[PDB]
Amino acid sequence: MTGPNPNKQAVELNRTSLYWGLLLIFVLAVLFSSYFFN
Amino acid sequence: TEGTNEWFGVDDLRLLAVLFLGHWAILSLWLGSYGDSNEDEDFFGEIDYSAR
Amino acid sequence: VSLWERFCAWITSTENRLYIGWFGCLMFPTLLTATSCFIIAFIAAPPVDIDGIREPVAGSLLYGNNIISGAVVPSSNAIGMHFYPIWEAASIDEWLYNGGPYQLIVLHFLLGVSAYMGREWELSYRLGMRPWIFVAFSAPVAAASAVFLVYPIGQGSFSDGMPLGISGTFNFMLVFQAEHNILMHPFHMAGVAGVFGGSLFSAMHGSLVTSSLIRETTENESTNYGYKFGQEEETYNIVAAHGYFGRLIFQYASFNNSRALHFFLALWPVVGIWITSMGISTMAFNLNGFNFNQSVVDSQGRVINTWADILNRANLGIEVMHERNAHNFPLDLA
Amino acid sequence: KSQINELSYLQVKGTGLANRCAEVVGEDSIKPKPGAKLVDMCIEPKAWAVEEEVGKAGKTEKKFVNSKVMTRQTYTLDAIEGPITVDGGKITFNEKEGIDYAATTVQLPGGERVPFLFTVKDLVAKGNGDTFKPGFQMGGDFNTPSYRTGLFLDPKGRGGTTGYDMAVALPALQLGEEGDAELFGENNKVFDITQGRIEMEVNKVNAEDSEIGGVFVATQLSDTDMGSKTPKKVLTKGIFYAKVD
Amino acid sequence: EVQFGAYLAVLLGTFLPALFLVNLFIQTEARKAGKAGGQDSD
Amino acid sequence: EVQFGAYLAVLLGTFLPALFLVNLFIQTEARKAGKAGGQDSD
Amino acid sequence: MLTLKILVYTTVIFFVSLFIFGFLSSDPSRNPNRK
Amino acid sequence: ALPWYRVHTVVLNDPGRLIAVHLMHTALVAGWAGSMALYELAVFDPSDPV
Amino acid sequence: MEALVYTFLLIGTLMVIFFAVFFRETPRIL
Ligand code: CLA
Ligand code: CLA
Ligand code: CLA
Ligand code: CLA
Ligand code: CLA
Ligand SMILES: CC(C)=CCC/C(C)=C/CC/C(C)=C/CC/C(C)=C/CC/C(C)=C/CC/C(C)=C/CC/C(C)=C/CC/C(C)=C/CC/C(C)=C/CC1=CC(=O)C(C)=C(C)C1=O
Ligand SMILES: CCCCCCCCCCCCCCCC(=O)OC[C@H](CO[C@@H]1O[C@H](CS(=O)(=O)O)[C@@H](O)[C@H](O)[C@H]1O)OC(=O)CCCCCCCCCCCCCCC
Ligand SMILES: CCCCCCCCCCCCCCCC(=O)OC[C@H](COP(=O)(O)OC[C@@H](O)CO)OC(=O)CCCCCCCCCCCCCCC
Ligand code: OEX
Ligand SMILES: [Fe+2]
Repeated sequence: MTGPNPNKQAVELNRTSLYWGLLLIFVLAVLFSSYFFN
Repeated sequence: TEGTNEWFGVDDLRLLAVLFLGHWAILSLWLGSYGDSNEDEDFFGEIDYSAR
Repeated sequence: VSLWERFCAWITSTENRLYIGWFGCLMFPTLLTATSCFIIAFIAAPPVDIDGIREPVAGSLLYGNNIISGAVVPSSNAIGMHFYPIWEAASIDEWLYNGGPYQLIVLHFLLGVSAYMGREWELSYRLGMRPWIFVAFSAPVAAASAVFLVYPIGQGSFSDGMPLGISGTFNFMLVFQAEHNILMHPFHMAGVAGVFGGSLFSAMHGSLVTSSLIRETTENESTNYGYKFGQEEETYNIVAAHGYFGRLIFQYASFNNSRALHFFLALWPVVGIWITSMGISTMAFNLNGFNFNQSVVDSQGRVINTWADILNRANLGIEVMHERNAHNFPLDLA
Repeated sequence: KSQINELSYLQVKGTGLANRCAEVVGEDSIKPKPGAKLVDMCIEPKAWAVEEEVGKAGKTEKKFVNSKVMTRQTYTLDAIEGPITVDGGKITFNEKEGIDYAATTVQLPGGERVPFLFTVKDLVAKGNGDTFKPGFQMGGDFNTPSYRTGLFLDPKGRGGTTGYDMAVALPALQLGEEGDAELFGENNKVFDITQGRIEMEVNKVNAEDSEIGGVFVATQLSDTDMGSKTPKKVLTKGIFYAKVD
Repeated sequence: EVQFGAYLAVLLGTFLPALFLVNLFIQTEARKAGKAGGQDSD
Repeated sequence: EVQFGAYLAVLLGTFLPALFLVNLFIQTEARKAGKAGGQDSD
Repeated sequence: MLTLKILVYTTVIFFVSLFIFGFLSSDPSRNPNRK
Repeated sequence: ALPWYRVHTVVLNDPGRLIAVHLMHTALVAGWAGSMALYELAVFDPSDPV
Repeated sequence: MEALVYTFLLIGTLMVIFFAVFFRETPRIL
């Protein structure tokens, strides 16, 4: 190895942006399912 | 020809030059350190710690 | 200073990630070739004439199998005991038909496992350890060489060798039962006692240590965090677990010595698998197990059945059905 | 030859020599006697070809692609006996005994394995003239038996003269008036006999040694596994050798 | 007749990206409970 | 002929429990980076 | 098929010679006791 | 404190890990083209190329 | 189509064997 990277950061996702990203996936799953099942 | 009674499976003459250049190419590496040493230096141990 | 001494210093260095050693010079090229041919022959390999009757048995995943049924098929009955490498096969298509990769995998396996065993010796020498972990590993090496090497020798063909698979294992065990009667043989009896006893004393020793652990944690965190690595304090009250088992059976049946205790855990399985692997070996040369068929008679002389006669009728069912086309003559001499 | 007969058994084995027919030396004529009986006719093919649908530039006419044999050295026929009867117009041969079948398997492009029984059973040869000459050329029909004798058991355990006759691990197929008649073809095992046409051609004779030998060409039909598939036409070529006595 | 690879498209198109976005939230709340130093940091 | 509900059994039997065990590891390392107070806690 | 065969006898007696001349390289003296 | 759409900007001031990342996109592109072409040979049928 | 799942389970099992050997949590004294 070498030394520890000084470019370590942390990732954040608040409770607000969770519900956006969940609803984004389910609505795209509702929309595109009917075409994939054909 | 499988069940021929030939030495080390050496079917053709070309496979010998493979064997001789394999043992000798590492033998010559080995003689670069353990060769050209004193063949007349003993010990009364069970194990020798002479040199490299 | 020399190039060889700077290479011997690296190849015997314990400062490597994995110790290579001088046995790794022929462990690693052998086992990586047994591996890289096994993954290809298990996934994509055409069917193989095993019975020598030109009825090719599918064994790979691309030819409609699964994890259970798929298997690297042993070599042909037509080859038998002959050495069959790739260069003595005149094409790879002729090699894969006649059971090619079974000999390439097995022979590079038994060299690599007998070199993995010597490698366990070597690092014990360079670390200051007492040497004999590799003697305990002799017991599965004895058993691997019994079903892949010794049993094809005494039966005269690699086709009787063990198929590298899961359903092929149970084709091997049942046909070995009908032709050799392994269950009545006292060396399979001495290793069933080796692994029933081995799994007993494993879970019996592992419970008495975990029973007598010392308080070093709270009830919220894990039990295992009361052991700091490399500590010098003993992590369990061994007097406590001795007084428990000294009352659970009686007093004199308990090892107070932890060294003699941890030796008996290594004795019992390993001796049980040395003896068992020399059961397959002595039954490779058709010295079968016991045969008590028609042993109990009345005074009139009529045969009174026993449990061995019921066991015989199970052996007669597998004997008349194994290799149902390969036989032409009334006695399975092979 | 007699050169092969010089050797002992330990010098031939493992060398692939016993597979190969002899090489006759020289050319002359030999006359078949009234009681003339053919002694050591061996046939060995040197090339194989299976009739397929070939991928030409734009067309798909049927052509022969060749193939690689996969059973190793087990293809040669040997020890084929038979009397040579003299019809007036043309000399004839009818084989009687000897090893006259050699089962083998060749592989196509694509990975398809085509087994076929290579045989000369019940051969009626007819050739121009009376005496064997370097221009002599005889041939005729032979009967191919099936590749499997009827007591062969398939993976389910079904044969023509033994075994079951239904899908033994599918017990709900024989329910109803129809039964299992949807898979009827894979239950009925039919022994099949087809025809084959070999064409031999003598070109080198010894009369001082009474042994002939030349090039043949044989066509026949591959196997079907008792009606499991459509058999395919198999052409082969090679060399033979015979002792005319 | 529907395509049987569409069940694998939809139910992994739901679950695999949605279980991803849950993970970025759980480690967000763990860092906030990590710095806070009381009863949950450990 | 295979059962087409087995693809949903296996590929969710892999992914759903295996993505679960990843989450317990990511929030474990986030709590350790949360308490540590340097460059990653936030 | 006689070109592959040449390649194997190279690779075998390469590593076999590393094995043979490995233990001839004063191998008992390579212990953590002394030297 | 990075948002989820800025997580891969830790490689801006790090050339040594700029390569290890660009090698990992390469190991996925090359592993695709190998495993796609293995998938296509199990599906291809050279019976009639006309 | 069926054997594609079996292959993915096998090489996926060999991945986590690779990461467990080389990326192991190295134990340390003190
Ligand atoms: C280095 C480890 C190693 C070892 C031990 C083997 C061993 C073997 N391989 Mg393998 N192989 C290896 C690496 C290895 N392989 C690698 C890295 C590859 C990838 C290229 C292959 C690829 C490969 C293929 C593709 C095939 C083999 C095959 C074989 C077998 C026969 C090969 C042969 O003729 O050996 C040559 C051996 C010798 C000439 C003998 C050397 C022994 C020396 C001389 C020591 C003896 C000392 C002597 C007795 C002292 C006498 C003193 C005197 C005074 C009397 C054999 C089991 C074949 C096989 O298994 O087919 C079934 C086969 O087809 N191998
Ligand atoms: C089954 C494998 C095996 C293993 C793991 C060991 C392990 C050991 N042997 Mg040993 N040995 C064996 C078989 C084995 N032996 C056999 C069969 C013989 C008789 C030929 C010997 C003769 C022998 C002597 C004379 C010495 C050792 C020594 C040693 C120790 C150090 C390793 C060393 O330098 O030996 C080198 C390794 C060998 C000699 C055997 C290599 C075995 C290979 C890896 C696998 C088996 C292949 C087969 C036997 C070779 C056939 C070749 C042929 C096909 C061409 C170690 C405990 C040394 C020691 O410490 O003694 C105190 C020592 O001086 N062994
Ligand atoms: C209650 C039932 C019972 C029990 C407990 C046993 C118990 C046993 N039977 Mg037995 N048997 C039974 C019923 C039973 N039998 C019945 C009913 C039959 C008749 C069908 C048989 C027929 C039978 C046969 C025919 C055989 C046994 C054998 C054995 C032994 C197996 C141990 C073994 O092979 O490990 C030993 C370990 C190995 C073989 C593995 C070696 C693996 C090497 C060292 C390394 C492999 C590494 C791997 C590739 C990769 C590692 C992981 C990787 C990711 C790194 C054991 C004593 C076998 C035997 O006698 O011993 C040989 C045997 O051949 N039995
Ligand atoms: C009902 C419970 C039971 C019991 C008591 C046994 C007992 C036995 N089985 Mg068995 N078995 C069982 C269930 C049982 N089995 C089941 C459910 C199966 C699977 C279907 C098998 C399958 C099986 C196979 C396949 C084999 C056995 C064998 C054996 C024998 C040795 C096993 C052994 O040493 O294990 C290891 C355990 C120990 C070493 C602990 C000690 C066990 C002994 C018997 C108790 C000692 C107490 C002593 C007699 C009393 C005096 C002491 C006193 C002074 C305090 C032994 C007679 C083997 C055999 O045939 O041997 C002849 C054998 O081959 N069994
Ligand atoms: C050559 C290609 C390339 C490269 C190397 C980058 C590199 C970068 N972009 Mg950029 N970008 C690109 C193309 C590229 N971009 C394109 C084409 C667009 C238009 C869509 C954008 C739009 C864009 C925006 C709007 C932003 C960036 C940002 C960034 C930086 C961080 C990326 C990040 O955090 O994402 C992390 C991403 C994730 C954690 C998950 C993303 C999930 C995606 C949406 C779906 C999954 C991807 C899918 C599997 C890919 C299939 C392959 C397909 C591309 C063929 C980084 C310097 C950010 C920036 O400016 O840095 C401060 C930013 O805010 N990019
Ligand atoms: C008066 C009237 C009415 C008349 C009728 C007469 C009458 C009263 C009759 C009744 C009498 C009657 C039958 C009573 C007898 C009672 C009796 C014994 C009945 C039970 C019957 C029976 C079959 C018993 C025999 C079975 C038995 C219990 C066998 C014991 C087996 C045995 C000896 C095992 C030892 C195995 C062993 C060596 C284990 C140690 C190895 C091991 C790894 C242990 C782990 C371990 C051990 C340690 O040591 C310590 C330290 C630690 C750390 C540790 O890990
Ligand atoms: C009708 C014929 C009658 C029988 C005839 C005899 C035939 C041959 C019998 C062979 C006897 C061999 C004696 C070996 C002694 C020995 O091992 O000591 C090793 C130590 C020494 O004891 C330890 O010894 C130490 C004292 S000292 O070393 O002994 O001085 C002490 O510190 C320690 O506490 C103590 O545990 O003992 C132990 O650690 C316990 C293991 C005992 C093993 C013996 C049982 C036999 C093997 C099990 C059966 C096979 C297993 C597989 C079965 C499938
Ligand atoms: C092969 C591997 C497959 C990889 C797939 C994995 C990635 C998949 C998921 C990533 C995308 C996640 C999007 C997160 C979403 C997210 O977290 O939002 C938050 C994000 C930015 O938020 P901030 O900058 O406030 O973030 C602060 C940080 O603390 C957290 O981000 O917003 C966006 O990036 C743009 C807004 C998109 C928000 C969606 C708007 C559309 C609303 C939904 C519309 C549907 C309803 C329609 C009704 C008609
Ligand atoms: O190869 Mn496998 O199994 Ca031994 O027995 Mn004889 O050979 Mn065949 O029969 Mn039974
Ligand atoms: Fe212990």
